[PDB]
Amino acid sequence: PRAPRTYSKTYSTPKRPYESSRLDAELKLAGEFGLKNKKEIYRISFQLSKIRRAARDLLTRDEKDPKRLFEGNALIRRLVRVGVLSEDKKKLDYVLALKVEDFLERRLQTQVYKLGLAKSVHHARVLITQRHIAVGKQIVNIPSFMVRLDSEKHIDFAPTSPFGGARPGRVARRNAARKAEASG
Amino acid sequence: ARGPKKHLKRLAAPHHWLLDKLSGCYAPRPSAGPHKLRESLPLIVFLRNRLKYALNGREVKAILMQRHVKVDGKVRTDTTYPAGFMDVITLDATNENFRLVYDVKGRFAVHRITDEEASYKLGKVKKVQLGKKGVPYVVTHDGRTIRYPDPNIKVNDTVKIDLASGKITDFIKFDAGKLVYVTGGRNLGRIGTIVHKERHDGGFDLVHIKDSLDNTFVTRLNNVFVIGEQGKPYISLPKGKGIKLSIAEERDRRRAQQ
Amino acid sequence: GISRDSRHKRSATGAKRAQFRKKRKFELGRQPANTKIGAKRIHSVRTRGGNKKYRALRIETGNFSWASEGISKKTRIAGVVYHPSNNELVRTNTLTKAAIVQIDATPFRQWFEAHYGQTLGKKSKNAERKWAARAASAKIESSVESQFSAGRLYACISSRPGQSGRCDGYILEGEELAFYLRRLTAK
RNA sequence: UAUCUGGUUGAUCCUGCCAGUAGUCAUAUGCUUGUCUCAAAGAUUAAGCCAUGCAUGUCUAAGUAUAAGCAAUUUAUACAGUGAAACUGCGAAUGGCUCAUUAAAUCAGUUAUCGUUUAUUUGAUAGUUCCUUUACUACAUGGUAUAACUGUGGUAAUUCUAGAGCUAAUACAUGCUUAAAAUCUCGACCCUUUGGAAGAGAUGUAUUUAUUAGAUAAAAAAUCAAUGUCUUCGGACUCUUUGAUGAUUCAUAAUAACUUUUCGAAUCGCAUGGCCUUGUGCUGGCGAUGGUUCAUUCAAAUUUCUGCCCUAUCAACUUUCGAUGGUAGGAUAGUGGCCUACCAUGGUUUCAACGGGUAACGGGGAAUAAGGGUUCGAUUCCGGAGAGGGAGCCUGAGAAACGGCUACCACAUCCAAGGAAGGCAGCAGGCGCGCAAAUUACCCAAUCCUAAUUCAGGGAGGUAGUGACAAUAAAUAACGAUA
RNA sequence: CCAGCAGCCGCGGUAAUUCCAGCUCCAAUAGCGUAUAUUAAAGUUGUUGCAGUUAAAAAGCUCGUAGUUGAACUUUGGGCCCGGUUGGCCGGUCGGAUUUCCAACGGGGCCUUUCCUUCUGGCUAACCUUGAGCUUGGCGAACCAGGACUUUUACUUUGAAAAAAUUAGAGUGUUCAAAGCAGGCGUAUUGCUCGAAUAUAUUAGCAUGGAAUAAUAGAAUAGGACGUUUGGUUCUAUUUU
RNA sequence: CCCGUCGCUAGUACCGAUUGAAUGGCUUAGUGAGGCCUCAGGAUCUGCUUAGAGAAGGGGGCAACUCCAUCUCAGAGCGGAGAAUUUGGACAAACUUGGUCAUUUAGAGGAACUAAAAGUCGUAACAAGGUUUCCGUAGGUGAACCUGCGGAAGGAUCAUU
RNA sequence: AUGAUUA
RNA sequence: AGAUAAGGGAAGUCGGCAAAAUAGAUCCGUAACUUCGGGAUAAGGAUUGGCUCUAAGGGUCGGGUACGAUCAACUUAGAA
Repeated sequence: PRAPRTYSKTYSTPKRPYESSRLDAELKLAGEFGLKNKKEIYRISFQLSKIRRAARDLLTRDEKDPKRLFEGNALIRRLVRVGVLSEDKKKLDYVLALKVEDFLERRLQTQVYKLGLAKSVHHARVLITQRHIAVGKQIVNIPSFMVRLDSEKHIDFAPTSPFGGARPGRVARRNAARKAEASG
Repeated sequence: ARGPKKHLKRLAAPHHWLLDKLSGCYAPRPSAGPHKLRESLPLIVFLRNRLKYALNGREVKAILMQRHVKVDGKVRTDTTYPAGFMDVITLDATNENFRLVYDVKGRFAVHRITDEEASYKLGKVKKVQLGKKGVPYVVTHDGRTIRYPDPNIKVNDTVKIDLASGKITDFIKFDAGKLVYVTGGRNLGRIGTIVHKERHDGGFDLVHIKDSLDNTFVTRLNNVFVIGEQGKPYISLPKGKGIKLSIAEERDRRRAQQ
Repeated sequence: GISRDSRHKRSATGAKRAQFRKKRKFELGRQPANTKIGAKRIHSVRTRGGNKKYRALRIETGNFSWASEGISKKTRIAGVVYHPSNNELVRTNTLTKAAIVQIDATPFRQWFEAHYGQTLGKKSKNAERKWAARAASAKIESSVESQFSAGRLYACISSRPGQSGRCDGYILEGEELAFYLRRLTAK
């Protein structure tokens, strides 16, 4: 009776499991971009495959086919709006060409490291999950964000933690109370 | 199933009411009335999901039972009455008059109008016959049954009515070159100025119909609704007036106001 | 109960359908009436949608039309003498449609006398004018005149008494009259 | 993201299979298990059996109330506030559960009802019902219970029931109340004869039968059976009326009768208002209920065309005792072998009929992939079927109903052994079956439905509990200085 | 050569890289293995798209029904114009848009022996109709109601139609995501407002433009088409008298 | 390297006397409940029409006599509703008996197949395998197999103008 | 004529 | 020499010896096996009277260069 909730996965395992080239390359990517899970990498590859299917099954069709025009323009606009694609490569073949590294570099964690609030992507991960960051005027604690470059303009620290003020800290106050009792 | 149905689940209620697939596993079944089940907008979904004048079906039932509301000049205090096509509704509070017409996107619109523009409506004749005692009569698209009309009035014509009685103010004949409105199918909401038609004696008379950008199409003569002559509509029409521009112009449109 | 559907019959190819459903109420039937003469009994029956159905039995009198004259009088019924469907209905004297029966002939005779003033078998100004104007039409044919001599007239039942509670019909004339007298006389 | 790999040989190329690999709204199980969000869940074997407890009752201003029920009218002497029970009226045929039956059957798209029923809604719609119709009869309105209740009670037990005394109706059974004209019949009478007629009966709706009309591509002449309008009786003759359909014996109208006679308000709540011939006189509003017919709407039932898995170690099937058609009739709500009487011998088939199997309800859809496709689909939505197997039937607009009766069969319960009461494939819960599957909880707050009705009821539904069935996100650690 | 491992090959008979423990290391990660069914793999079902000399697979050979397949041919050609799409000098706007244009592309029409249905009507249409260059009168579909012959399909185009949910997909910060169909903007005291698209949908049924491809009947012991004709037979039928 | 009989162990299926056995479906025949429909039935209640008397009451000839109501009881019809029971019919559950169709299953024994680290008897095949192999058909023999008739090369010959 | 198992 | 026997049913006896049961006709239905001819009346079941009717089945004489009259058998089927 309850109308069933749609659900659909967002990743796909490797066809062939143990190939050292694939494994060492994606381990390189995970250990450089600060990941825990081949799942995240597969997820990004799955998104890339989806967007390429749109590109493929659109470029099969002739120009000025209004379906091709509409769907490709919407794909270009949202992809440029998120910034993984450039602002001058709108010919749909770069969309065919795009890379998993581009998707990961558009994520929040490495973005935090580019803005320089981390000194390491792992520091960015703990800063995100401990919420000492907010991309707008609202806190977020998820790495996979895919910022839209307007986000870059609107970055700041967490209002409810130091480096953007308004409170000194939990363990800071703990140590201060400890030393206040100790000096007495 | 062993007798008439009384219930209606969601996802068997039609699409164009735009009822949400969450919020309880049941939908409002239109009780019988002067319009069908599907080409009808019940007053519960009207007040609760077009205007937001109420929040809960109890509140909508409260309004309908305390008689702030009235359709076709009558209170009609049933929660699931079919407010169908072309119909008039009058609210003393706020002194509004909603008209029920279609939009080109395939939805029941909300047409704000005045009290005198409410006091007349339009109705397509659905059929003509001879009643008892030799009284010719006709019957419209809104269950209205009218006696002693003009002999000029034949099938597919349209009549404009007083709403204090069921009598006629005037009529409009069917012929080539008249302004219309579509009600039923993929063409729901178009407005398209008859260019010709075709007979096929034995069933399914078809009509060629085009809107003012020259753009033509064809529809069944029982799905169309003639609203008058070219240029002037006999009523006020909602935003867009039945044009069905492309998907890309409307994307660019929204991107222009943002 | 007696069903009226085709899920119990065979298909047209020759296949016993399987038993799929139970019998319904919108496929039923009911027993025949076997309607008779004398001491009028009319049971009524509730049907699909209310809509009563007066199941005739034992019906003594009925209505009968004379179509060349357009008139219609109440009359007794002697008995049935021919039925195309079944001689059993003839023998056992059961009234149904299409049934060739004999009637009293007295209201038609006396109406003829009152209307035309012309004798069968064997004064005022207004009635004389009426009969003088209505003349040249009392010349119907030999078989109906002979039957009025006998006082027992052949009628065809055209009602459905088990469906209506009325054995109604019309007098035979001319062509079908000759046809039915031929069918009767075959020996 | 259109991918391959290991294994027959001393070694080589091949065919060819095995095994590996990846996935599954594909189940079971193991080992482990910290979090947010969303959420399947006794289908597979047994449509096997069920304790206990719930799951459908319902009123306004407005059908019936002396509750010997409760507040107080003080606007009310009959009550007129509220109000259980009971009669009445609706609904209980929707919902919910399961998938056993069923392979042109259900079902999906697509047609028809010019072949039918249809409560409820929605729009219109009963001047004609006193039948020697003048005393035949209340129409500011007529008759009868009967429940609830009072008390007498009877069985071990039952939603068991009797005897006696009241009384109610929108319950039953009856029943009149408003014009004017218009045609037919008779038909006194004058009698006229060109012929005029007083006076009298009918006509609403519904059923049943028969008849007539229900139409109409184009223009002039000769007449009559009798002039027909008005007459110069030279003849001017026009004037005239019938709708829809692709198409009807359609809608509809009128003659002639049938009917044991249908319907044509003896119902109810508020506010009480005006004319004066100054009265319980006459009129008058906003509503509710019900009612004959038609249209509409929610339906329902039949129905056109196309499409279903494996089998020929199933090649002929159907027709005794309906199979194919025709005629007639019965029955039907209606067409129709649906059923009967008689008659003709047909109808289907290798273009796979018919018979068997099915771990077969069908479909929308689900898994898996470049394309083509293969497999699954009990399972949230649509349509079917069923209530332990079968059969039958009442009430109703609508049931072949099982949370309705009647019987038979196998189960099973209470017995003070005479008898009584049942079908969880509804919600929980229990036994068994197994590889395989949740709490004998809270609420009508939402979503809808029902009733007399805003108010009540609803294990429909929502909530929480069990829950690693599947999905989404994601802790377990980071950042300095010293060797 | 025991216990045992191992899907497959194989390991183990006193020097085990495979067994059972310790350490190290790798895979996936709040998951990971196993059993059973199914899909890809599988061009190991082959319509796309297998093999038949010898690997399994040409019937002993011929006739032959259903089925499947079936030679070639019948209108081509040219001209004349018209207007739509694509760009294109001049940019005559400071990457939008214009004229005559060199070019292409399909569309509409006329003629070349090319009727590619016409009778009643009203529009008489484009009106030979012309009043001085804004005038009175050309051949009915270009508007329609009816009659009429309308030889058939398969195919294909377009449309109507395929209940939602589902699938693909527009827009949307569920804080991301699965989701869901919401939201957004003010002078934030009166309030205002865009959404909730679109596509797919097998066969079958309906209309529809086409006429290649495949059949399909027409006129040959002429019961053959146009016939203003001319008769005869026949019935139907409005206007009048 | 390899074939078959015979012998031992284990499994799988087949034939098989037993008019085998159980389970389920379809079903002729016979009996046939129960409702429903039709022929009657008539307890029971109830309305009307008179119907005379045991005798009060009053009104009038006030003297016999008359008028109607009354507690009472037959008697007669005129009707309304009306259950138990009942005839006949169609629907048709269930039982008995047979038949038939499928699904499992017992069985003396008979004859196969497969798996088994080292069983017995030979040596049929692979070299010209020591009689070239194989194909069909027929007979024979412990077993492979042998032999006759035709056929093939997959032969041990592509070859005698 | 035949040369047992395993490597 | 002929008959009948409750309940049981071959327990009698060398052994169903004797006796019973079945029996005509019409319709339905029919196995293994087979020399394909049979088995076969296989097995097994149903119906049958009287009376009043209904249906079909015929012979001969008749037509200007479809049908009528008349005469007589039992055969079969069906219904009250």
